[PDB]
Amino acid sequence: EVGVQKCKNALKLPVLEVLPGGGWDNLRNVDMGRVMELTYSNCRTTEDGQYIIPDEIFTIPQKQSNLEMNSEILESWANYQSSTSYSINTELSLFSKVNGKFSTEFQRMKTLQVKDQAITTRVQVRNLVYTVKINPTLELSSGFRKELLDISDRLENNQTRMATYLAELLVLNYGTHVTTSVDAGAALIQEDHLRASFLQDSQSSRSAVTASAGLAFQNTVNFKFEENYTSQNVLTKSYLSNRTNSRVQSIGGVPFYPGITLQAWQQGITNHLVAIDRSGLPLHFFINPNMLPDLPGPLVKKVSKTVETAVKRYYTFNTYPGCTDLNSPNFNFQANTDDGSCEGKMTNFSFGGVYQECTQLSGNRDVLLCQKLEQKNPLYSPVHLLSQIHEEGYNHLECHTVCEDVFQVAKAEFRAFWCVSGLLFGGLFSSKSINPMTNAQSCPAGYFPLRLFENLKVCVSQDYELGSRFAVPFGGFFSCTVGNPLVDPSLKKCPGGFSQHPALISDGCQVSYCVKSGLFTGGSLPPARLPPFTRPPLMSQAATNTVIVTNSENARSWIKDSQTHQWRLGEPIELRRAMNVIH
Amino acid sequence: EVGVQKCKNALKLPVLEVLPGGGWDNLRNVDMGRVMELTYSNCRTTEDGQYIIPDEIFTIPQKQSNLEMNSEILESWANYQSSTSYSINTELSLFSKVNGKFSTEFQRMKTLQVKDQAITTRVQVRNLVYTVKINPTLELSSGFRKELLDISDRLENNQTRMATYLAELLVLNYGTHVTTSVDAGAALIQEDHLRASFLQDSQSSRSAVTASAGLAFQNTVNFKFEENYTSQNVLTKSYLSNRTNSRVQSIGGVPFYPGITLQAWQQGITNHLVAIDRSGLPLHFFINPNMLPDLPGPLVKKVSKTVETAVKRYYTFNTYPGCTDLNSPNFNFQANTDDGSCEGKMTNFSFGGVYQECTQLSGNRDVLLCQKLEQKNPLYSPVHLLSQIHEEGYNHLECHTVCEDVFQVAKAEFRAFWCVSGLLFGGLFSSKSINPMTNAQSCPAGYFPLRLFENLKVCVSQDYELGSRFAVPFGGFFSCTVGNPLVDPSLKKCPGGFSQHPALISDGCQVSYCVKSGLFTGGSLPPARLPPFTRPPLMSQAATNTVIVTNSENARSWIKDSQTHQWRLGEPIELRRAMNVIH
Amino acid sequence: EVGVQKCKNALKLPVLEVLPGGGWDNLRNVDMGRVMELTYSNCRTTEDGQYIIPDEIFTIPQKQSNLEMNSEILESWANYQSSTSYSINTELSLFSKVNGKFSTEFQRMKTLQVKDQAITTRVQVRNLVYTVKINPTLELSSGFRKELLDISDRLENNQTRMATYLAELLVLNYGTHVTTSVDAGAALIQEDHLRASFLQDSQSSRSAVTASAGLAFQNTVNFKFEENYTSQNVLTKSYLSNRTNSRVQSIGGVPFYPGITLQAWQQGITNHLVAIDRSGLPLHFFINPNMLPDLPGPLVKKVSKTVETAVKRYYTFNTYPGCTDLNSPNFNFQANTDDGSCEGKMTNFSFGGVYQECTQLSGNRDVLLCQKLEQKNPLYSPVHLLSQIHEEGYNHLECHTVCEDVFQVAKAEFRAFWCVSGLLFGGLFSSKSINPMTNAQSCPAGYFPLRLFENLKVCVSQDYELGSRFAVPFGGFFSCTVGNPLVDPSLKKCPGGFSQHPALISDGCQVSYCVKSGLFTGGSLPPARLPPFTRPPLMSQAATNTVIVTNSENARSWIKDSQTHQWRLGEPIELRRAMNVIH
Ligand SMILES: *[C@@H]1O[C@H](CO)[C@@H](O[C@@H]2O[C@H](CO)[C@@H](O)[C@H](O)[C@H]2NC(C)=O)[C@H](O)[C@H]1NC(C)=O
Ligand SMILES: *[C@@H]1O[C@H](CO)[C@@H](O[C@@H]2O[C@H](CO)[C@@H](O)[C@H](O)[C@H]2NC(C)=O)[C@H](O)[C@H]1NC(C)=O
Ligand SMILES: *[C@@H]1O[C@H](CO)[C@@H](O[C@@H]2O[C@H](CO)[C@@H](O)[C@H](O)[C@H]2NC(C)=O)[C@H](O)[C@H]1NC(C)=O
Ligand SMILES: *[C@@H]1O[C@H](CO)[C@@H](O[C@@H]2O[C@H](CO)[C@@H](O)[C@H](O)[C@H]2NC(C)=O)[C@H](O)[C@H]1NC(C)=O
Ligand SMILES: *[C@@H]1O[C@H](CO)[C@@H](O[C@@H]2O[C@H](CO)[C@@H](O)[C@H](O)[C@H]2NC(C)=O)[C@H](O)[C@H]1NC(C)=O
Ligand SMILES: *[C@@H]1O[C@H](CO)[C@@H](O[C@@H]2O[C@H](CO)[C@@H](O)[C@H](O)[C@H]2NC(C)=O)[C@H](O)[C@H]1NC(C)=O
Repeated sequence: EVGVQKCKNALKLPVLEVLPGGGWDNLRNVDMGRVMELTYSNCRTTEDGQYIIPDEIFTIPQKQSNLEMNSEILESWANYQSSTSYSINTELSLFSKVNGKFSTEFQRMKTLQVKDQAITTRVQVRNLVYTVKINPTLELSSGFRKELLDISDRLENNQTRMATYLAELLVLNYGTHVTTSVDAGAALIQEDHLRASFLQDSQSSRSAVTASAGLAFQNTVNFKFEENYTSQNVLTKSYLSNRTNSRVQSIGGVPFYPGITLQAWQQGITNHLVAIDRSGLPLHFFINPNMLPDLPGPLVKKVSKTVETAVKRYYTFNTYPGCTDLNSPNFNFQANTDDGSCEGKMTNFSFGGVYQECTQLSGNRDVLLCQKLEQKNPLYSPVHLLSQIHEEGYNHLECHTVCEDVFQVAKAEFRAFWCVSGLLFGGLFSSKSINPMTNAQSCPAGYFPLRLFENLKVCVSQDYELGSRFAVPFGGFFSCTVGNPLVDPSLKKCPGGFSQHPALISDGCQVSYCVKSGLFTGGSLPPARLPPFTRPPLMSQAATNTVIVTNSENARSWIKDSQTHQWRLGEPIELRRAMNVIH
Repeated sequence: EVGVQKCKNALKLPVLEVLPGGGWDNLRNVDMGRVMELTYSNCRTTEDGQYIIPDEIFTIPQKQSNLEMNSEILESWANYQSSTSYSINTELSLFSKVNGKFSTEFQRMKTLQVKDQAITTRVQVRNLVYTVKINPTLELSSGFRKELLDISDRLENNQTRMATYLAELLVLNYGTHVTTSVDAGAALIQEDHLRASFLQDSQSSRSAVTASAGLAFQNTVNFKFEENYTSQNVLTKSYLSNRTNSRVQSIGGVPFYPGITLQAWQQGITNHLVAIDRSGLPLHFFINPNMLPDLPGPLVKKVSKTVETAVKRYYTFNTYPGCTDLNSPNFNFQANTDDGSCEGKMTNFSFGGVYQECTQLSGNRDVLLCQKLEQKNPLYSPVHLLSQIHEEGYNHLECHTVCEDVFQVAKAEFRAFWCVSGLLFGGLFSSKSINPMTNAQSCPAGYFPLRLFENLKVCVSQDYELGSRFAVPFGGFFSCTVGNPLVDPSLKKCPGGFSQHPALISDGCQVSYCVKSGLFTGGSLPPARLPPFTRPPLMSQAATNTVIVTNSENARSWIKDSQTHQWRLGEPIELRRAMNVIH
Repeated sequence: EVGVQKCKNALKLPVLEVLPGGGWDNLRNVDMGRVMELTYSNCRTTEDGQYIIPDEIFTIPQKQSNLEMNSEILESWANYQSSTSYSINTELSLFSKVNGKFSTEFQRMKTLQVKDQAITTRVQVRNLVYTVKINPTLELSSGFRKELLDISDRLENNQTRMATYLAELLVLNYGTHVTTSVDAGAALIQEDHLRASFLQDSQSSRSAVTASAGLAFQNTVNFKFEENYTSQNVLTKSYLSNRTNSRVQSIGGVPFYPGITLQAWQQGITNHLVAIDRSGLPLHFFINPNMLPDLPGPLVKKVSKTVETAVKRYYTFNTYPGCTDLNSPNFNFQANTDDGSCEGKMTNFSFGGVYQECTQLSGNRDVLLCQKLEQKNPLYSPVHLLSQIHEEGYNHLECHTVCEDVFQVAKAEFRAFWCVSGLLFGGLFSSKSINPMTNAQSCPAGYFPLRLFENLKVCVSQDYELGSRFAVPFGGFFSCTVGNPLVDPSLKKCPGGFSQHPALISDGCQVSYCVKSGLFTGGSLPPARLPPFTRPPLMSQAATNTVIVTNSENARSWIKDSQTHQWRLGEPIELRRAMNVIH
């Protein structure tokens, strides 16, 4: 009787199913959450008189219908068009070469080009109908507003590392962007994968290749699967023979089956409309004093700085520099960002060994952390590489039968070294990784592991006749703070010929290691690594109540009242009586 | 008149049958339980106006329809795609090489490749319709909330080994994950199994193999079973002759029969939608102070640590290291995880014998446990391998005719040894296993059993002329704490050439034994070993009442009131009056 | 107006006919009883809107449809797949090699392979629809709860041997398992039995055998019985000639007749759904203090130990060790469990004779049991083999015409011996068996019987010229406590070349005897031996009232009130006043 169903009973019209305002992940092109609030109170319609739209939504009739007769050749996977999220992946940002490179449509296309030495062609029937946009005066959703107040409460009780944790659960549930405009329509695409040596002789008749690819697309749709085709004349005999893959997907409308008139596909697009393009803005753009009137001024500029840090950390991880030229050697298959590390010679290095010590600062009673946090050399110059503090909580139970239990914490800082007539290297495996020497979390035969950063193992053998089959050279560790001195004989990268691999993200700082195997390189493409990148804190910090919030340079002060009402602006006679009881 | 039927009478629409929130087992890809609460109070619909969804559920219209013209070749069973649970099996975890390897679809495919020396190809018509997700603000179910309170009660009455037992009945009923997003659709798959020598000559024309496999798939669906096929031209005469198996399964929609137009299959998918992909999060992720507001803070971080231990124990069991290379010798067929134990030479070892002693600490009256817990040598250096305590309860009946009965317990610790001109080895069989020398729970001819770990038998014969037909060599025992010293002449694995086998899980610690038979290896694939891995306790521990719960480092205290009301936060004037009567 | 018919009048929908919660016998794959309570109060439906389900039941839509084009060859009957109860027969148990080996489908398949030297192939169209499961919070049925209280009453009046008898009537009525999940669907199977020498020459073209077997299956279903087949080309001329049997069974849906389109069979599966797979848990798993809140704690752990003993006794009986290799001699046809007793030489033994004595302890008046309980030698070293006490009740009638009758009992312990120039052996026959020398309960010509264990006869003749046609050698008696000393010249088995046979189960202990005939071996397969394995007791034990039940180690006590109300927990001030009047 309220909301949609009140409008839907009076009008008896469908609701438009393609709406802006939701969140958007831009590494994996998926949408998530609902940032903006959508209400159906005025019973608005599209001025066709055909759909029902919310109140803060205006549509623009496009009624456009493209129809292409030539496929387009896109040879490299580095410059990637998306066909559904092209306007939002190509924004001007620092990470424009990482957007969209963890999606379903991209990971298939990179696989089919590398494993077959192939080039791809697509041809398309696109058919845009509306453009749906949001008004500039707009209200946040009920569930998204409550999660911004919780980050503000943790920042005003001096609880960092809990506000940081709640900011990374905001990226996980709402993405990195907000879509401000969509495009309702229905596409129909065919992608083929031709052998790359079929293009190189037909450099003059490249226009004859793509003319037959768009010719075969309209035989596939118009003719039923039995061969009544009109394309097999001259070069639709090697086009069929140099191709390595073919698929046809429809995105809106009715489902596609071979042999359906393009007349009949285009008459089922009504009431089956999806978003075939979209654009938007980053997520921290919508955190400003205009959208949040209840909080003070400089407090929402501190929440918006926390969310901006969590989004940029999510792009800093899931970024793999390496070599990208396919015909060159040292080709890294997991790399999504070029480095210039191609055509670079190598030089062998000898590492003496790794060792690890612990400190055991506070928790001397009832918990002994400083036995597994220590690792000594099985057999140069060591480097420190990390200063990491490990905290653990335990439980007493004082009984008196009534009892009580108290929770302490136990700190133990550890230090992990490596030496710059030497131990061999057999790979690494962690609690989120495997060793690709064995395709399993095990060192090979003869090798023995030893812990280095409290979560991963270091496959090492001291021999020179039996473990020489799995021995791969080593290039050096570095971190987010200290680069290795092996490059520039500093910078944070591998030397030439080597490739880096992530290992052991530890509280907003990952360390890396350089190898030269060729076996760590290949395999399947890695998935995206989702936030939170930190385990939850133990609530060890005490809450410090803040009552008055001020800034010095325009003489504005916000006084929180009793009862936790709200933040009102401080009149200059009440803050005069509130600072004496404070100071 | 409430719930679904109120919405279903007014709207007269079906309910969407593919919903998130339920549990999920990730070794065997099955779903179980319902972790999240789903309510039908606002009578929401999918904005098509076609289905009825719960209140805390938002759908995303995809309306996508893939159609592939080439089969894909996947040669090895080690890297396994699932086609229905691929997004959730490939999560970043320690046990990513064990997920999905106890399911129906996997165990068939490993069988058909090993027993035939075959490779598999699949081709598919996939047709995704919606994406159904859960809101981040969400309530636990009524039945799952009550089983988390019962683990908290056992932890606050100092009843360990009962809270551990109730945590393993939570994994049995709700799985190891919670699905947070599903994909409603309907697939149609054909899998074939070609002979592996048919690929190796057609290395150049591998693209001609897969083009005919996708050609035969569309003759099978479009043509009725009588041969009107258009594929038998050149190489659809050995493709039919090198194949070893073939099946066609449909997953959603109407049932498949040979000869049905793809037009007609795709028009029955409405109202018959199933989950063709899903993703989720682990089960202990959803146990936090946000979801459980009634319990104290550090108490739900102790329940969530108990459930995390029970899940990781379920992956530690059902893990079989061994050799995996098929053409190599020493191939272990039961192994699902590689070891590097391939291409390793063997060395014979002589074991003197096993013997077992008992202690009989407490139950000296009315129960004699220390006669069957003892086993002496029928005929080096012994090792201890285990220190296990065996508890049994009995019953007095004091009569006075009125009577009364009291229940005691009887402890008897046992020790089981083995010696590092020697007894022969004929296999083992237990209360959950058989001896594969006989395919039965019996020692062979000439062999006599003797107990070793209070539940299994050790087939042994002292002769050298008659029991030499069933004698297999022996490689050594080890446990979850002590590895054998026979490897590295320590580590917890077999020496080279040998294979390990589980025997006698005893209270969260299994022991293993290394053999070299070739007969223990083969057979059928083992099923998953389900929790609980411990028999129920005898309630021997006394309940210790806890009233006040505190942590030291933010000065928060929770005071349980009378009547067992609930846990309220302790004001600093009531805990001042509650600690004096306590201490 | 209540229950099903209230929901069935409002909704006008059928009820789903495949439900969990019932019992299950696992030797004979049949279902029996109803352990869990099923109520129809909320009028729930399957979210199709198609069936009506109970309240504590959730279904999972599968909508899957397999279709196989190759038969599968299963050569041996030892590893047996069931096609309807495969998930529940393959549980991890001690008796996994006995599950399902007394069913209708197994006993036919073992018969057709032994009597014809044949191998079996099956091909199948499987079509799974739903998966129906039970919630973890669940209530026992009304009739099953009342039979668990009756076992508890006999255990608390010190009436053993009546609680043991009532526990074996619980296995008879409710089976050994409870099904927790079923699979609604409809299969369609063809089984053939080919001659075993037809496989051995087609080792390379085994893939051509199974391709024609799945080809003949789809000619049988699609074509009417007149020969319009498309299979008779090359090897569908000896496949028809090497086969020894053929049947086609349907399990759900409409009945099968030759010539029906697979289109038409798959459209009758709606409203005709049966269980095509199931899984479950043992019966004593569901006897715990959670399911039975009224009884005390350690009392339901004593009922659950009694039922576990009665189930394991039912698997200990119906287990026949013997030789299993078919081409080897000494092949035992009744044996369902291997022994290693194949390829073993024999040695003749001479037994002097059997004799039997009685004691007549108590019933000296009015009943003379010690004349038929005695048997003396008709003509070494004797062994005792059994100490069994025989009790009989009689009736006085004291008259005074008014009268009264009193019932006593008469005990008479008997002892049965056999001697380790000798009596010949002609077989045995009992009150539940026959002599297979005559296929009747009679000794052969010249032989005379003599009683040994108060119920069976021992066919014996002292001659050496006339009873030499029916004389078979003898291998020795043993029991559940004492093995024979003839093996290991101890163990409880036959010597080599001999086979054991059951005789005279007497109060939870059977004795066995070893022969070497070849005529006792063959015949028909024995049926399952159902509980109770003990005649009912004579109520000779006096009832001892128990009022207070306690355990020592958590200081909990349960005080039964007056009137036989119930068992309430004892407060520490009432048991203080209840133990003084007790002790
Ligand atoms: C507010 O929080 C910050 C962040 O932890 C505190 O700063 C640290 O406090 C510890 C405790 O003495 C010091 O050892 C560190 O050196 C401090 N670090 C920095 C960068 O200042 C701060 O003390 C807290 N303030 C209050 C009043 O609790
Ligand atoms: C892949 O493409 C090449 C073209 O670069 C094909 O090679 C030509 O095939 C035609 C077919 O008759 C010949 O007449 C030409 O002589 C070939 N060479 C050149 C340089 O044009 C090749 O055949 C294609 N692959 C397949 C499998 O057909
Ligand atoms: C709480 O439970 C723990 C777990 O059993 C008890 O700890 C053990 O108690 C026994 C009894 O004296 C000792 O023999 C063990 O050495 C203890 N083990 C450990 C690791 O502490 C503990 O005593 C219980 N506390 C109370 C008050 O009952
Ligand atoms: C399995 O595949 C092999 C190909 O590796 C087939 O062998 C070829 O069969 C064709 C059939 O006429 C012959 O012309 C070739 O000479 C064979 N050899 C090669 C190297 O191509 C084999 O026939 C297939 N199996 C069956 C049963 O047909
Ligand atoms: C409770 O029942 C048991 C089981 O029969 C009784 O135990 C036997 O009692 C007879 C009668 O004196 C003795 O001859 C046996 O030696 C007893 N056997 C055992 C194993 O104890 C027991 O006496 C009964 N108790 C009462 C109070 O009636
Ligand atoms: C049972 O199978 C055997 C195959 O092992 C058949 O023997 C063959 O029959 C064909 C029929 O013409 C002959 O051409 C072959 O020479 C036979 N022998 C071999 C070794 O292949 C046998 O005929 C089958 N039984 C029946 C009754 O047909």
